[PDB]
Amino acid sequence: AAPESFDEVYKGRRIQGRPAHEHGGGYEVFVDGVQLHVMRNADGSWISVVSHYDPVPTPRAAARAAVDELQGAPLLP
Amino acid sequence: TVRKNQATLTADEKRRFVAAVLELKRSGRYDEFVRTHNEFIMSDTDSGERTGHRSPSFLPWHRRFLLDFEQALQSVDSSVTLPYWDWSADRTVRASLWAPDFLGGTGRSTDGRVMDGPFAASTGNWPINVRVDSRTYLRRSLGGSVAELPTRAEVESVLAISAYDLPPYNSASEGFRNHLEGWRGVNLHNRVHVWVGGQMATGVSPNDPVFWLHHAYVDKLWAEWQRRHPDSAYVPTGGTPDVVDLNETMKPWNTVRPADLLDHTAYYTFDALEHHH
Ligand SMILES: [Cu+2]
Ligand SMILES: [Cu+2]
Ligand SMILES: [Cu+2]
Ligand SMILES: [Cu+2]
Repeated sequence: AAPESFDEVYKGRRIQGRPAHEHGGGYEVFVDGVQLHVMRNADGSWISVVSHYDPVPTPRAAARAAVDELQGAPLLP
Repeated sequence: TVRKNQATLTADEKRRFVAAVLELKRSGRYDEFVRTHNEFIMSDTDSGERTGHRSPSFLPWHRRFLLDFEQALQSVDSSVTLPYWDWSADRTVRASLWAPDFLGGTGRSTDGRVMDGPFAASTGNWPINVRVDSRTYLRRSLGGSVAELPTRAEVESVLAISAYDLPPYNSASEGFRNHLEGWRGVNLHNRVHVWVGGQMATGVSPNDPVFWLHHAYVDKLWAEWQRRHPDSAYVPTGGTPDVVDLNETMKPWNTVRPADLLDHTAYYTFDALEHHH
């Protein structure tokens, strides 16, 4: 059961999520249309490549955490 | 071949360590360690192949990765060894670790940029090249995303766990490896990455030289655990899909097994390691 999709503007940036050198991928997140690698842990929490050691409950929470971490910076693919 | 507590290094040792790290960066060798680490942390998954993290091989993998890095350092200056950071003791931003003569301090509040020390972007000697976003400067926010580093009492609770690892051999596991890694329990290793912040909180965490000192202490805690539990040893021991068993070889080297890395003394000793008491 993948999480639902989402789409919102968070701190001025568009964050989107959708079910789908890095792992497989059951879910995709984008920050301003650049893909954010995210990964699900066994307990259902999520991390991302810009907050890898810090589980959060949902892919939207990981997208928001990434926007927080980036401080306006473009993501690199 | 002796790994020492960072807090005990002489001015001369700090200088030689910094210079060897900067030379690996200048020559291009450093960034390939950052890249290797990132590939593994982005591919290791709880339900599929996992080798560098979230799995029993987390400890021997990082032990061999640190040995590769130390040998590269020693190719520049044979007197240099990896120091370790006991974050249970040196737990504030005023620790000598974070002085301008060693790793420099925390990042300014505007953009997290480290402004002092040998790795500050303004030196021109530490470009962040292997990166997940556009920023090319070292960042830190010490104590920003989590208030406190683990304490000695918390470390001792984990060292008392007798089983090395347990099925399902991932971030859900009970046992020593996952409590040391930090996905369950009071959280040791993951929480330190979060406490440093900046690139250390990301998949490209070897961009911060403190990465090596953090993992050298995690590696010392594995050695301490072994001394506390001479009757316990690496698991699993054969036939486990997606997980590196004791006598299986490990990527990326392919020629070494967890079995070849359990005894650190074949490669280095510590300034102090208590005997089985
Ligand atoms: Cu992936
Ligand atoms: Cu790692
Ligand atoms: Cu780590
Ligand atoms: Cu005994």
